[PDB]
Amino acid sequence: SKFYKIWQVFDPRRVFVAQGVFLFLLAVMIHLILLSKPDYNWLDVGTAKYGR
Amino acid sequence: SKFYKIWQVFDPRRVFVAQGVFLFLLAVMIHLILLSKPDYNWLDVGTAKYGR
Amino acid sequence: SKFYKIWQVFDPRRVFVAQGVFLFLLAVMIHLILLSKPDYNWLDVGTAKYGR
Amino acid sequence: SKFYKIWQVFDPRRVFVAQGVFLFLLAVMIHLILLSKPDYNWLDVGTAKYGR
Amino acid sequence: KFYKIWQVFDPRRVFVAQGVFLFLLAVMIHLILLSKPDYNWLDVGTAKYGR
Amino acid sequence: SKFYKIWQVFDPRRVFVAQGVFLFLLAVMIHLILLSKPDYNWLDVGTAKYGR
Amino acid sequence: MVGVNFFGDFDLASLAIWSFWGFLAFLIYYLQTENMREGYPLEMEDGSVAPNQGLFPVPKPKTFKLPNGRGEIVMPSAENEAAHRRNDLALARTSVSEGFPHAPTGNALVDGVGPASWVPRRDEPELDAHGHNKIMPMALAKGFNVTAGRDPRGLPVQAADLEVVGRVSELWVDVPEQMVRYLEIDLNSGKKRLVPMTLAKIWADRVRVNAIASDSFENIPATRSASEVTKLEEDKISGYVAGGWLYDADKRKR
Amino acid sequence: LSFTGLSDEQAQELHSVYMSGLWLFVTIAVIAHIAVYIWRPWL
Amino acid sequence: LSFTGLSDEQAQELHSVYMSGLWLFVTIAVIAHIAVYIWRPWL
Amino acid sequence: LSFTGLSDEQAQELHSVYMSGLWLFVTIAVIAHIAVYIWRPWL
Amino acid sequence: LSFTGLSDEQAQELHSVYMSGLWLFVTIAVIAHIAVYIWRPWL
Amino acid sequence: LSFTGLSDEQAQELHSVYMSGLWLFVTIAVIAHIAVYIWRPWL
Amino acid sequence: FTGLSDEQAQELHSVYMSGLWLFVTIAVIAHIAVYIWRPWL
Amino acid sequence: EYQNIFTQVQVGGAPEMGLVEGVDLSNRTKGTTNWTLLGWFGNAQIGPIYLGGWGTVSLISGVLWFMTIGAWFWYEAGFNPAVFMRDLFYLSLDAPDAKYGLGVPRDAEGIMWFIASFFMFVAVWSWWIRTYTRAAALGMGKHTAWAFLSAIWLWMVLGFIRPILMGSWSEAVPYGIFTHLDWTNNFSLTYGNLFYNPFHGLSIAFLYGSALLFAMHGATILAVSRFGGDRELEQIVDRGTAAERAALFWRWTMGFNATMEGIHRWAWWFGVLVTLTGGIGILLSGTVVDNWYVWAQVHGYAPV
Amino acid sequence: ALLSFERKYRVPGGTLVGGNLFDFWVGPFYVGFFGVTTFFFAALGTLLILYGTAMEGVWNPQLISIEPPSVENGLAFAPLAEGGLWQLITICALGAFISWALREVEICRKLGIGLHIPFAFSFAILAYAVLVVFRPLLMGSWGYAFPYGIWTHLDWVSNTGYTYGNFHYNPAHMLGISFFFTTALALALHGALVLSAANPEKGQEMKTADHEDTFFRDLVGYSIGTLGIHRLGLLLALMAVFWSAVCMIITGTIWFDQWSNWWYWWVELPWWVDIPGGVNG
Ligand SMILES: CCCCCCCCCCCCCCCCCC(=O)OC[C@H](COP(=O)([O-])OCC(O)COP(=O)([O-])OC[C@@H](COC(=O)CCCCCCCCCCCCCCCCC)OC(=O)CCCCCCCCCCCCCCCCC)OC(=O)CCCCCCCCCCCCCCCCC
Ligand code: BCL
Ligand SMILES: COC(C)(C)C/C=C/C(C)=C/C=C/C(C)=C/C=C/C(C)=C/C=C/C=C(C)/C=C\C=C(\C)CC/C=C(\C)CCC=C(C)C
Ligand SMILES: COC(C)(C)C/C=C/C(C)=C/C=C/C(C)=C/C=C/C(C)=C/C=C\C=C(C)\C=C\C=C(/C)CC/C=C(\C)CCC=C(C)C
Ligand SMILES: COC(C)(C)C\C=C/C(C)=C/C=C/C(C)=C/C=C/C(C)=C/C=C/C=C(C)/C=C/C=C(\C)CC/C=C(\C)CCC=C(C)C
Repeated sequence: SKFYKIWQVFDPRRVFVAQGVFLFLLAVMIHLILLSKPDYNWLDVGTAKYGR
Repeated sequence: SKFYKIWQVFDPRRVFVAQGVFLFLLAVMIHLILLSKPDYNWLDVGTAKYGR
Repeated sequence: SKFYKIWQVFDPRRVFVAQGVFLFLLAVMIHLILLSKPDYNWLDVGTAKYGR
Repeated sequence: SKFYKIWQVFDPRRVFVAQGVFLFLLAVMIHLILLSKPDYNWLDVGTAKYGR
Repeated sequence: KFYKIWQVFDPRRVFVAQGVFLFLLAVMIHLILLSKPDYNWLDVGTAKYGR
Repeated sequence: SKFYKIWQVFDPRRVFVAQGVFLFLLAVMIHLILLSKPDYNWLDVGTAKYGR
Repeated sequence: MVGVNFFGDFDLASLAIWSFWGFLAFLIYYLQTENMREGYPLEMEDGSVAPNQGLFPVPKPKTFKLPNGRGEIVMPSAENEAAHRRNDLALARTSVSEGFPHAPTGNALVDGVGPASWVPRRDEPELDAHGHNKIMPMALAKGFNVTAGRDPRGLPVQAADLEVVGRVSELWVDVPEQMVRYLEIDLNSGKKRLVPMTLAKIWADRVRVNAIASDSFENIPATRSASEVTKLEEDKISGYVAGGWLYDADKRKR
Repeated sequence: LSFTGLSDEQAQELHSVYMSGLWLFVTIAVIAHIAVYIWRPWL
Repeated sequence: LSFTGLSDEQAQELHSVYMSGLWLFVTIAVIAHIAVYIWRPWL
Repeated sequence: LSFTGLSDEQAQELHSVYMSGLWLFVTIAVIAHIAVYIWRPWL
Repeated sequence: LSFTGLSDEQAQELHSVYMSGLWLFVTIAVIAHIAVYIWRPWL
Repeated sequence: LSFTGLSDEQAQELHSVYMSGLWLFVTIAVIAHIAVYIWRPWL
Repeated sequence: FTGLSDEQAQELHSVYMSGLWLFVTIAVIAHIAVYIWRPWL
Repeated sequence: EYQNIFTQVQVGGAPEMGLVEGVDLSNRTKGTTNWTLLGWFGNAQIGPIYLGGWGTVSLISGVLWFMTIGAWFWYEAGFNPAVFMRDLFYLSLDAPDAKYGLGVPRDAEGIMWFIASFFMFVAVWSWWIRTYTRAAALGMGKHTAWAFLSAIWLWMVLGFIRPILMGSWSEAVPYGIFTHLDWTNNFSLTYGNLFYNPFHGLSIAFLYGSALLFAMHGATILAVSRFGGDRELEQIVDRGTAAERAALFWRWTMGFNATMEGIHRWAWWFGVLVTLTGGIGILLSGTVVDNWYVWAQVHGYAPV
Repeated sequence: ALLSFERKYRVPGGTLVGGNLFDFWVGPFYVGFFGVTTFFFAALGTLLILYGTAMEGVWNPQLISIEPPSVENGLAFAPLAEGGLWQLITICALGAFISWALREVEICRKLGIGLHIPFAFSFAILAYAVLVVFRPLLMGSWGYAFPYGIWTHLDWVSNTGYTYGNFHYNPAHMLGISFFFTTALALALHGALVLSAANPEKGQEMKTADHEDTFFRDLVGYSIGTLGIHRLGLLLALMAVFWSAVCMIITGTIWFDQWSNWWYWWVELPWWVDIPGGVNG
């Protein structure tokens, strides 16, 4: 509950932009691992579900 | 919610620029992922659909 | 709307030239995309249409 | 209709350089492209027409 | 008296170092698990559920 | 016995970080060497303890 | 255009390589003539003008229009060479033949000969674009602070004979370049004297100057101004100091 | 406090216009994903 | 008020002009995309 | 004191509205993960 | 208003001559494209 | 002080909060570990 | 050489040694634990 | 005994923002930085850049180029990040198939190559114009642009011209880290042994000569830095013992010398002639000469 | 023979060996002990090249080639007609180069300037030696060195590089390349910058270091400084030649196969080997 203090230690601008890049890269990497695996490729699974 | 203060955190011009490049690059990433998959290719599909 | 405030944060020069570059390059990119396709290639199309 | 204010932004002696450069590049691109096509290559099609 | 470390080291440096280190560690462990057919969770799941 | 001034000798800050790096690296390498040996690989031993 | 010889075996490739030989000849001419703007006409040891003035002719004069209203400089020219011409040279011919040395008659570090030679650059200082002096002492250079490294100020100045002569006082800096050119000394003899940073090696406990010994630190040329330093004084100082690698070697120890 | 120095009210109007454009873009993208789902689904 | 230093009048009119041009552009784009779909549908 | 120079109050207000944000992110994440578990169970 | 050191009189004269030239260039281009359509149509 | 010049007591506070965070982290981790051994054990 | 350890050299070293101790006890427990399960010598 | 390789003492001050000589100050930035890791070997100020129109053109086009190649890298990698970071060097945006000739390739790899190349074209030419303009605004000479134009000449010869003369975009270079090396090798092997391309030999001569010359010049100017030889512009106009000593070193050594301006003239040519001769020697490969070892035999620098 | 300022520097001294004996000039040239040595060695090597091609009967300067002994000769001295000439010419060339360096030293200390130049030259001598002295010794035979022919050392390069496939995959070679390219680049930039300052647009005044720094800060956001660029180009050349010597001394002594197979240690790391995707799957 004392966690609010950190911003007295960091400049929230730097924290925020680094946070953003972190999140975006993580997303693209997780999504990509999934696309790569034949199962979990929502596109191939869909095309199989609707038989296209 | 009082998110507006993020504009008190960092500047609008630079965040706007980054936002623009990010969105365009993402749009392109996705459109290309689609074009690569045989189905979801708006062009070859329309060619199948209309003859030619 | 108050979109007209964007010119209080962006300078006409940078934005104008960026938009020009972006649009022209996008046009060229999409035209080449099409011409790579035996379909939608207006040259080859009008070739087959007039039987030449 | 008030487009004439563009020249309150851009010093025209550079805009004219850029414009002429762009136009020559484009003319060359399209001319060449057509020359890459036996159907639109004027020299060869004339050769064949007149029968030389 | 482990509180005395904060006088030797700077918290700004420790947070930006520990964080990156722990992230790296987690990524490495996860990858080592994935490299093994067993412990590759995505793979295991597909077979158990019949997909 | 008289080991109190190892710090008068060495600036505490650099020494601690170097110690940390060294220990982490050494652990990583020993674990790697163990996982390298099929006999000593803990994950593989689990593959024997449970039939999976 | 394969297998197309205009005559003999000569095709576009041969024509191009030969054209290149020609262009290259003209280019060597051009460059070895533009390397003549300083130093020519060729002299004898007598100061005369010699018969062999080279096989390449001296080129036609150009003009350098200087910033800050310092005038026009014409190279090649007689004014250019005559300004930078040294006179009253303490030298003695070693032989009537040419191609032999000329010995220093007196003290060379002072007489300005040999490695200790200097050139009469103009007693106006070096300027930035704004026209302010290039070299300011760090105290007049507003905003200038040591951003790193060993701050030498106050360190003793060991010399080539291993003896000590004084303590550093101030740093003279290239403000537009943000670097330290000269360092000043508060000498034991009560005098201030400059020494180039490139000739002084900052140790942790001291500044070492292996160029010259201690007897020399006192006879170093001075500055008519303590806030500025001209190109002339710079050349005099730098030559004097650098000459110690030859003319104070019997004194250098370690 | 305000590293950028933008006032509280200037910031509020900035966020208003920003989110206006944002919601516009988002609902357009919604229109788009709907039309796609209709011609070809993917889930 | 402005990071650029401009006024609300100058910005208002600048935006009006830029958007008139944008509308002309988008207009021709729609015209052409429609003529195309009629020429060779891509959907 | 504060390496940042941030006020003590400033710190609490920044962490609070920041936490609202982290929390929004987490809640959308949970909704999404749960949704996917039904469509495909990864475990 | 003006970032390029020009005034309305100057700029209106300038746009006048510029658009004169532009219409002329477009004119010859149109003529050419029409002659070519007659010669070899691409559609 | 000798190095950082961190005020004592505040340094102790820093130690407290840091430790709370560490405990939080380790707990989440162990819970996750136990979750897994039961799902797929290793020992 | 640091010149700040004239007094607390004792403190620094002692706490460092305490940390060392915690680490080493954990290590020894770990070594005992592994040896029974798989013995390496 | 101080050789002046690493700076001993650093100093600094308020950043040197610039010199207003006709530059548009609004297209310039106002933020600087100090990073002493460089101060040891150079100036530490990562100073203000100029953000202009041509610069924006270049940045946009070249970033599209980069990210395009990365996109094809991903597709070629199965979207598996580990494959990407595995085959990163072995991947390639290979060049179009010869079937297409100089027409717009009717494949994906091919048209992606074509587009990436369009982007590179835009970027490079924009940057050349940016050099010209930055040297025209500060009122300086355009030597930097005419030097870059030499590099552009080679780069064009390889991507645009030589193929147009040969009738195939297949001839152009792939965008990879190992595939463009393979391209160079296969280019030599197809056309004789490129060594026997006299213009190749000349470009080599001038590359080695550029290294020779810069080592010479740099070692000299550090040797005479104790007399302020580093300040060159002022030794062209106000000659001092630095220039005299350097000139006389080279005279007494090899019989000829230069001046503090003419050595700069020598450098500008050894540099550009590396890519002027290369461009020609590459043009002539396959258009004028299908094999260079035989041309040599016929021309007398290779034996029968 | 003198320049308008060559006199006050023509003083005695600055001699590592010798003294009055040999402290004189011949035309523009300074000739000390080491000048005499380098002249002797150079002349001898030249005349031996000519006699070698005379014995061969070749007189075309491009087809003249003096080749090293066979590889079977091993590291012994051979007949002059089968390698002895190459060997003597190598001896003389090395003596000549080292003497050139030491002459440069004598001159640098007579003119009171630093010894950076002979240092730079030493790296080149080191590489030449790596090629004709060291690498052989470690490879067992003089015949692995290169010949003294304008167009034949190129054949040696080609064959030696194709022994290990595409030499391009040698990493030290990569670094040599990179530093060479960057060297030419920086050379052109320096020259152009300086000439553009001194020789600006017509009707404008001479420029200064401030304008150079500003132009390159404008262009790429960083300027290295008037001293830093010299430092830099020097180090670039040296590290290039350093990497180039490192690339060759390890080619046939520590490595023996195609150089491509080296980078396959990154592929073959167990956690991305089996992955079926990309080039290596
Ligand atoms: C059978 C044949 C026999 C043999 C025939 C042999 C005949 C020999 C005749 C004599 C030729 C000697 C040429 C060398 C003299 C240059 C001396 C020098 O360093 O400075 C002079 C001096 C420099 O002035 P400065 O001291 O810097 O200060 C002047 C201002 O105050 C302040 O300066 P600024 O900023 O206003 O201007 C600076 C510029 C002063 O100059 C200029 O401002 C103009 C420079 C020329 C620029 C280009 C002209 C515009 C049109 C270009 C078209 C390009 C098409 C591509 C697209 C467009 C790109 C823009 O400074 C220079 O250094 C100019 C020299 C530049 C030479 C070209 C370098 C780039 C070429 C790269 C290759 C690209 C083309 C492909 C080549 C291969 C083709 C197969 O300028 C002059 O004396 C007049 C300029 C000369 C005009 C160009 C003519 C020579 C070009 C030769 C290029 C090599 C050709 C290949 C050889 C053949 C191979 C087969
Ligand atoms: C085994 C294969 C063949 C061979 C095949 C080729 C081929 C093929 C070529 C040469 C070429 C060259 N070779 Mg090789 N080469 C061989 C043997 C050698 C040997 C040797 C010792 O054996 C040497 C020293 C050389 C020497 C050379 C150079 C002299 C020359 C290229 C110079 C240059 O600057 O290129 C590099 C220069 C450029 C490409 C300039 C490009 C500049 C542009 C503007 C870059 C754009 C930047 C971009 C946007 C990136 C942005 C970066 C970020 C902003 C940071 N080669 C072997 C025998 N070589 C070239 C040449 O001239 O052919 C005669 C060439 O094309
Ligand atoms: C890899 O395996 C092979 C086969 C090679 C076999 C092994 C080979 C070798 C050579 C192995 C070598 C192992 C070594 C050298 C191990 C050494 C281990 C040691 C010495 C560990 C010591 C750890 C000590 C610790 C962690 C002490 C303290 C911990 C802290 C967190 C510091 C806290 C201190 C504070 C707060 C300082 C107080 C500050 C003030 C101002 C009062
Ligand atoms: C991390 O992953 C992401 C996706 C986020 C980003 C990663 C990006 C990556 C990995 C990028 C990698 C890029 C690489 C490896 C680039 C390498 C390029 C190389 C080595 C190029 C070498 C030579 C290229 C040459 C010589 C190309 C010349 C091309 C031209 C001269 C173009 C001329 C014009 C052409 C071909 C036709 C078009 C003309 C007109 C007028 C339209
Ligand atoms: C499996 O085999 C291999 C070899 C792969 C790996 C095996 C074993 C290895 C190498 C294991 C290594 C384990 C290690 C080294 C674990 C270390 C864990 C630690 C030290 C974790 C610490 C976590 C700390 C956290 C999460 C702290 C958070 C603190 C905060 C959020 C507080 C921030 C706010 C503050 C301080 C308020 C600001 C204060 C003031 C006064 C203004």
